[PDB]
Amino acid sequence: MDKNELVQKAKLAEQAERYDDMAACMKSVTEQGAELSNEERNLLSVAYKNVVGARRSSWRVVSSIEQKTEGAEKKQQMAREYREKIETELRDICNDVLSLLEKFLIPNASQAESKVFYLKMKGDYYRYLAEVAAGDDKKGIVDQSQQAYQEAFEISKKEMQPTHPIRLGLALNFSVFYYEILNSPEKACSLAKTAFDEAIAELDTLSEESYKDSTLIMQLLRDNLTLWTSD
Amino acid sequence: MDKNELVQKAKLAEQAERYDDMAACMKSVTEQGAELSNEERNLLSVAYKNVVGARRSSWRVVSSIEQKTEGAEKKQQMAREYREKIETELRDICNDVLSLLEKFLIPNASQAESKVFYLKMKGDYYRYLAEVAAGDDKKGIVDQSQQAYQEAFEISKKEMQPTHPIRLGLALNFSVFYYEILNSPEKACSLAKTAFDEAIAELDTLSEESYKDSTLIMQLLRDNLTLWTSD
Amino acid sequence: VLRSVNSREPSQVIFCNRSPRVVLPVWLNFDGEPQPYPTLPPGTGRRIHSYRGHLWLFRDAGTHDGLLVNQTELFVPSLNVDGQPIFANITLPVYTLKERCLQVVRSLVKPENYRRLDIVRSLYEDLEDHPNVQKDLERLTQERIAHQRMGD
Amino acid sequence: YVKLISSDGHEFIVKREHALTSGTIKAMLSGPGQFAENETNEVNFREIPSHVLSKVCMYFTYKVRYTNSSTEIPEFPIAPEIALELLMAANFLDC
Amino acid sequence: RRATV
Amino acid sequence: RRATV
Amino acid sequence: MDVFLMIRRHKTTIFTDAKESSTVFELKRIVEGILKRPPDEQRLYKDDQLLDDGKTLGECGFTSQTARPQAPATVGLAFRADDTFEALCIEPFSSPPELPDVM
Ligand SMILES: C=CC(C)(C)OC[C@H]1O[C@H](O[C@@H]2C3=C([C@H](C)CNC(=O)CCCCCCCCCCCC(=O)N[C@H](C(=O)N4C[C@H](O)C[C@H]4C(=O)NCc4ccc(-c5scnc5C)cc4)C(C)(C)C)C[C@H](O)[C@]3(C)/C=C3/[C@@H](COC)CC[C@H]3[C@@H](C)[C@H]2O)[C@H](O)[C@@H](O)[C@@H]1O
Repeated sequence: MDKNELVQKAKLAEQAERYDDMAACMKSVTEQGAELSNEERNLLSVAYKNVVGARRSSWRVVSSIEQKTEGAEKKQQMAREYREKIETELRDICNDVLSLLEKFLIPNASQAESKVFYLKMKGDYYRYLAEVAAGDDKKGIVDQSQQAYQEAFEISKKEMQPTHPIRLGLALNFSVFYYEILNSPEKACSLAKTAFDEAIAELDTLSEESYKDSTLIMQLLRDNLTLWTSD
Repeated sequence: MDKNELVQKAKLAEQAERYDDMAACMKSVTEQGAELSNEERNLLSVAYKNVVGARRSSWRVVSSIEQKTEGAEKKQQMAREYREKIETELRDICNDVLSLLEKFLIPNASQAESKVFYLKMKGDYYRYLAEVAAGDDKKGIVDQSQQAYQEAFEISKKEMQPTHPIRLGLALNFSVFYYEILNSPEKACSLAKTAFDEAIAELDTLSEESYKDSTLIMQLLRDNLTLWTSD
Repeated sequence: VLRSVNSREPSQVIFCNRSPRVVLPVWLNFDGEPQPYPTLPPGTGRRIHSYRGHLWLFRDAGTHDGLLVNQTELFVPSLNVDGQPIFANITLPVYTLKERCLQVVRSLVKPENYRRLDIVRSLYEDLEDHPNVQKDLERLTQERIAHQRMGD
Repeated sequence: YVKLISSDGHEFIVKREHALTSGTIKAMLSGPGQFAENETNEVNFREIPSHVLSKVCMYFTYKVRYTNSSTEIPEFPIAPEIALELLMAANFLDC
Repeated sequence: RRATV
Repeated sequence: RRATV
Repeated sequence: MDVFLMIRRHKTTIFTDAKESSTVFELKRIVEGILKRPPDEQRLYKDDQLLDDGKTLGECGFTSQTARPQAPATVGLAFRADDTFEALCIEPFSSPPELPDVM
């Protein structure tokens, strides 16, 4: 099937709320071994975001049920059987996405905006493994997550002004990573405030086109800082 | 798998909004051929109502996109192919439930309440098939929907109080069938008004346990009457 | 007593600088804290995206002097009637004879040298105790409390 | 009108409505004994020289003209050389 | 839209 | 809960 | 349009406004109202130029742009002493002190 067809069928899958089909359509484009443009890049992200997001949501619910069946042996057993299956889907999805990233996207990516996007997504999909993982296995996955965020971060610091949605969205997810995974609430609060301070400083130079996503993230930065100070 | 283990898995799937897993568990309970309890019947209904409701919602959105893409041949064709896929999934879900109703639930229903519940449900699933049916097959599907609602209605009038939640819910869904499928607004309004007026006249007899469910269904009957009388 | 609401209702505004000042627009956040937005030069206009029920105030970028906006000291957007942009006419207040003589000296003499001047010593404190947003927010807080108590 | 007399003997004839911009001039022109038919509407400033008092009289006209005005309010020009004397005079005059 | 249950 | 994008 | 004026004679200075369309004769009536000298006993000047009673303040070059509230235009005044006009005499205002080094 044509790139044009698969990209249009991804939007049909989006509108139909069939995110599994949408991800399959965008994967079929990605296996062409060509770069994705700004539109195509964002479609691939929006697809796999909701596909993994459903499994993340279902995992959190079932994990909470396993604690709410504390001492009900057979029911907690059934909850663990249910959990580790949803983890397997989440894990397989992350393994598939990191495969798509490292096989096709990350070598062929030209622009710094595209590189930092894919290196954030590498960081994120290693972080969703660090969410579910246990044992020593989590340590190397956390190092991979931190490495990909740091590699993105040092490029974004040079090739992208503060007010860019991807520089803010990287800073957001990386400060969240410091809280959720690294047990580094001071470093989280350092990074999140620094991105907030830096984004305000040049806010008049930001376009009407790029405005909306950045100020969504600047709301979220402040609300995360309000949480991490209340804790 | 034991019946109780399957029912507990269906309850865990409900709390996780995994209605496809809930439907697979409650199907496996129903195919054991024992009469369902009121709780098990309600779990089966919630499972398949959400599974079919999701496909119907996707189908309406994609059908509206197919219509709005008139003159864009490639986009219209992609929307059509995706609509026909959703119609196949919807047909498979409806035929699965109809097979459960006809083989295991309606024949084994000992109580009038369970019979009216399953016949109403049979009418609902044929109505959902009639919504997506084309050509000569549509007439046979419409006749099956009407037959199941009429049989439910004759039993409900003899054996159930006007204020009973299942009798009210039958009048609600059968009035929607007259409106949306038979294009018979006078019959829809006459049925909905009769059921509302009969239930108002006896509302003071209603138990505290049924009060919330019957008054919610009476509210929906009134809201439908308001909509169809303005049209 | 002075802060923005999380309304989620957009509003199109145009800031019009009707002064020969480098104006510093300031938004009060959801916790009431003044966030300084980068400046508007002398006589300039600029189109702005904001929201209904968000609270703006204005400053000079130099000595931190107060400015009016549509005669008021504070600005809160409406909705855009027929899609038309709201005029926010930033203007100079009539500073008092005392205060304008303090402002002129603040611009021309470095603070450490104020206490050399042959004046009554209260004018040292009046020179030093500058325009500050905190003073005006805590003033306007008391004024809102007063005008509410007068309406209760 | 009122006559404002500087320390160097310059006489400034200003509208009474403008001179009443100063709280001090208002008090000096409303003092106990000032309902006698022989009232000189004259204020003598022993310490305010003509170059300062002239600028204060311009400020009274400016203040009255731009109070409650529709219009853009122009800057009131103060030369650095008089700024300290004008500040002392404004503080004394309550204006 | 109209209600069913 | 905290926001990610 | 309004014009803001300093009418000056010896050590006397009157602050007043007038219309740009008002005549030099009407301005002499304002001076008569204050200094109690009739218009035929008055000469008005712009710099060294004697003003004509039939001219408007605008035609004399007093306009709302040149004669502002914060920077009023100067009008010289000389009175008739007996059969002759006194010379135009305007005492300078005091000079400001030296600017302090901190300024
Ligand atoms: C399917 C794919 C397709 C369609 C192709 O594309 C997908 C998407 O791609 C793009 O987005 C991408 C993206 C996502 C985004 C997030 C989706 N978008 C949203 O859903 C919309 C917002 C929803 C939140 C509502 C929020 C409701 C609350 C409102 C509060 C309002 C509020 O109060 N705000 C205040 C505010 O704004 N103020 C305050 C005052 O009122 C003023 C105002 C002021 O300052 N205004 C500006 C201003 C500036 C200067 C001035 C001054 S002052 C003097 N001079 C000046 C000039 C004055 C004002 C504030 C901030 C201070 C608290 C998600 C995707 O996962 C994707 C692909 C992935 C990634 C992710 C990828 O990591 C790998 C990284 C990030 C991301 C990027 C790539 C996105 O770029 C399109 O841009 C999207 O449009 C498109 O949908």
